[PDB]
Amino acid sequence: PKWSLAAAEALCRVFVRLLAAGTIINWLRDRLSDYDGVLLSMLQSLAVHALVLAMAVLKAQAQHLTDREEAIFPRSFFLEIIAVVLESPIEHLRGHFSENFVKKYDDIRFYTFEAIKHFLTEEDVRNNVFNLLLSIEDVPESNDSLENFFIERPPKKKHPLLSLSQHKKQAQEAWLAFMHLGLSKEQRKKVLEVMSASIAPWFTKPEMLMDFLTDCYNSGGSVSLLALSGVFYLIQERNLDYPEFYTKLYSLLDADILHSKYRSRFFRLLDTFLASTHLPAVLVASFIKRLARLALNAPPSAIVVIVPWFYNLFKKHPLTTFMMHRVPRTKEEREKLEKDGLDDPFLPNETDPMETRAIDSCLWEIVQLQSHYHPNVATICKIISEQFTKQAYNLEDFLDHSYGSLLEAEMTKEVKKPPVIEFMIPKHIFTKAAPEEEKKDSLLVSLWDFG
Amino acid sequence: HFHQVCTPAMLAIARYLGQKVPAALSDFAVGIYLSILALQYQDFAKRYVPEMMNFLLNTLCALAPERAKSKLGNFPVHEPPAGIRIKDATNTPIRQLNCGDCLRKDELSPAETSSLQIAILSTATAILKSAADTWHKLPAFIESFQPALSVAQHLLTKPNASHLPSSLTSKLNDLASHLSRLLQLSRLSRRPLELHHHRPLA
Amino acid sequence: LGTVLNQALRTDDSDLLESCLQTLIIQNTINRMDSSLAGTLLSKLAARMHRRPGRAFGLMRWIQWTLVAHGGALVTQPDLINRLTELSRVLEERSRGLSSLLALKGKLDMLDAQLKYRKALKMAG
Amino acid sequence: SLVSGEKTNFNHILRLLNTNVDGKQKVVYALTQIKGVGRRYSNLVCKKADVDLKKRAGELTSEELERLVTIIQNPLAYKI
Amino acid sequence: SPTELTTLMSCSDDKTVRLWDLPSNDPTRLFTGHTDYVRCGAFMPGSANSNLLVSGSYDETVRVWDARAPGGAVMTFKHADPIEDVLPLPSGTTLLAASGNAISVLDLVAAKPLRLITNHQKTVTSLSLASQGRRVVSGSLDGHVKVFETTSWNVVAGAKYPSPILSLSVITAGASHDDRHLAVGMQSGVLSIRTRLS
Repeated sequence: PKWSLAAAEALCRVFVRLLAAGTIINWLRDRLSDYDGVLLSMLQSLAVHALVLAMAVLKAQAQHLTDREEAIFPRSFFLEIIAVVLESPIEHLRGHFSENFVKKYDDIRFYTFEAIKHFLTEEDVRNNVFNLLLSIEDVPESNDSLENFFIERPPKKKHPLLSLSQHKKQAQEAWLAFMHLGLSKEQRKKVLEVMSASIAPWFTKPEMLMDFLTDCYNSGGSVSLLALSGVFYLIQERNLDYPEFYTKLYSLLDADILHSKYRSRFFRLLDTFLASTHLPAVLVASFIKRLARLALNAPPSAIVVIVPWFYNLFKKHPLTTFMMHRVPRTKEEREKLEKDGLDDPFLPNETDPMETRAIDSCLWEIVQLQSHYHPNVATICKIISEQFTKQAYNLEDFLDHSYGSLLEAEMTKEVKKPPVIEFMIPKHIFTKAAPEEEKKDSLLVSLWDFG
Repeated sequence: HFHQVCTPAMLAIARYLGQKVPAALSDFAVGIYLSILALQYQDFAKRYVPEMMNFLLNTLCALAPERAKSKLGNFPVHEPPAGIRIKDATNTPIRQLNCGDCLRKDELSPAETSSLQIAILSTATAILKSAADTWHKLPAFIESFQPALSVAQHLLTKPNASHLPSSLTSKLNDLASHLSRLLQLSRLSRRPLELHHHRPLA
Repeated sequence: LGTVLNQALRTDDSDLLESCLQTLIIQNTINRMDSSLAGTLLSKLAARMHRRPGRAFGLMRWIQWTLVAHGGALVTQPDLINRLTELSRVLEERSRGLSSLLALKGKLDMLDAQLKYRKALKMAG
Repeated sequence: SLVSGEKTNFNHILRLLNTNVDGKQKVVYALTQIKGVGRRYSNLVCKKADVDLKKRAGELTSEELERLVTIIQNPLAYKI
Repeated sequence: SPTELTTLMSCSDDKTVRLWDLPSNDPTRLFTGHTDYVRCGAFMPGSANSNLLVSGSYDETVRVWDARAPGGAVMTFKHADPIEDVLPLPSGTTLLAASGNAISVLDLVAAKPLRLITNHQKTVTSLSLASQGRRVVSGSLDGHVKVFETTSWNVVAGAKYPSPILSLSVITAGASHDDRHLAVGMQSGVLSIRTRLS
């Protein structure tokens, strides 16, 4: 059917020529309505070029199917094109549509959004529309940032194609129609990931996102960890509030947060949540003591994130530095402390950080994490031990570390500077007893039967 | 301190030991093997392996006579998906692990699963014994081994001791008394931190 | 829009209240609204309906769904029936003038019928 | 209980072309610290880059800091 | 100090409030008792209240001291929130402690709290007295100023600013103290002065 594609590129040239030039006229106006189904069937074949034909015929129909100077182009035919594009199981068709037109032009963006709203008002197809709605990452900044139109840059000076609030309005309306139909689990866990950079800046008013975010943030689990960036963006931009924000953060950082994948985004948010100036010493000490007792069971790619952040907090708030250097001021306290040992007055599993007694506690957890098996973790747990010389540690050098990075760290060095081995190797590596050598057995062998 | 070959093996044990929610009993066995291997790495260089700690407490709660209800450590408690937990079989005695338990068997008999699970619990009690004896230093002893005592006392309960033999009860009560003695030792030996006692420059 | 409406009616905002009033959504909003701010919503809707007559459809829709959703929530209040009293006053004023306005509607419907008849003649001629 | 401290970390040592030490003093007294740069020269540099004499060093964004490090390389490209 | 010209007070970040005199190089009196950051404080105006000091801390405590006996606080009021602002009333009897999402009027004559007034969503930052000592204008992180009466403490009027505001004062003209203009300093870095001329 390559010759039918050749006939299509010929007939499209004939159509744009007769339109750009121009009982007798009714067949001339029958032509395009007969060619519409031809291109609709050609969009299910290569339809990659048929889309270029289908987006040139719209340019011709805008330019000269009217007596007015204003180019009015058919939203209904564009809606049928959208309804076949978002339904066809080809990936490269929608890919060509997204890269070549929607990320490039603005008329296609606005009318695509309102066509999507109609098409969604009237599950694989749901995934297709969601993958198209995630595609427009960039948001225009101002009215003079639009500045490239496909057909008829309007001379109206107040046109809805020239006001940025109406582009944002139809983007918000398309997204509200999709979220009214209702989204699946991985769709929601993609939305809450890419919300505060790509979804919420499309809204004229994000106040329905406020209720969605506070529902999925008060729910619990990892979805609150995802929703925290959206809640921060909506406290930031248009100051809707969360009621008890810091006790919610204190209940949020818990047993299994440090093992998740989104902890880099979480710690990049916590670095702004705990850089505020209106934080009491009790609160900023509680957020250190819980993240130390949680660092006791953390990955070595998490302690390297935690401890320089501790260093910046200890530089900012010196009243919490009594969790490193506490002197018993009275000799009666010295006698009591040597008679019976000191119980840790920190109260774990306490609700509010201002009433956890993290003040009067110490960082025994960090001074024990100094004897970590990894050398880099063992030497970064010494920044609390040594001296406070550097004025601040940036966290972008310490974030996004994982086991892949920690295990390529032993790869990207030299092949071998000539290492050492262990002299006097015992011959009973696996023998269960070896009673004539007096050297006690491997506990591997004492607890494993090899036979 | 740092080696080019030795501690990357420790990191391989680490990546398999901290991650990997277990999906069968083969993963449990390989995790117990890498836990004792990492103990032998950290003998007479008394360092700390947090992933060994949380993995061992994960196995000790995930063999699950009743359930991990609430307040069992700050370690990530996970789900036994396919009924990977002990049943009421108190007449299969303890045994020592072999290496064939690094093979998956979906067609395994329950009388073959029960001895394996009791074996994994007994050897994990031994690993907690060795880890406590080699880590009775290191002043977050109490904050690291209060979950060990709490999960051991949780396995010494009435809805949990029916499914266990008397030998596992004896091992876990040895764990309880040993950890109580060590915890009283660390409470009486805990002193407050004075890290920054610096010599002023001349 | 429930928490936004809660914020606006609890701190006596105007911008949040108007941006949530200008917009299914209404039913979810009043169902997730707090119970204690329902009388505050009734008074702040009666005020806008008095001050501006052109917004009567949406505001009567809001008042209608509020009285549906939080009916006994206003009875458990009951020393605050004066908000319903001001609401009755505003709706009585809105429904003032109906018989004379119906007479004038008929007097204009005759003219519109004759104008449409002469347009229907003039299109065919 | 959440006010943005996005500006309150400014009294730290900044790094520049040659000197690794350039703290907060002002905007024209910080330019004197670089070797070869003068007290009458530093006022000509600031009037081109639309930076105000009232501000300090450290009160500048990551874009506005480097604009003074290009114009310190080539004094001929910007007219003099 | 509103009466003496050389006496001043200081609430520092650690635990201390303390009285200085301008000729001396030493603090004349020291007051401890707070357990967190103390960040708002004022003298007590009045003919009888010559030397009393109020300061609230971030430990959810308002303490008022006699300056004659430098022991503990004379009176202490424990709140639920980190206390952001404090102002006494010009009669010297009552006192407004602004803590979290609520202000609180307290008596100092008989050591009893009167009334907790919550009308802000975010935390209230700064209180100010107004027209003739008759109306208190409060400003919060919600972007809201709200002016209350002093007899019944109802929300009499209010206004909304485009940023979360941090400082607020209505300031007076001169003789008889008619309020000239209200200035709000916001988190965005803007001082908005709104002027009324009569």
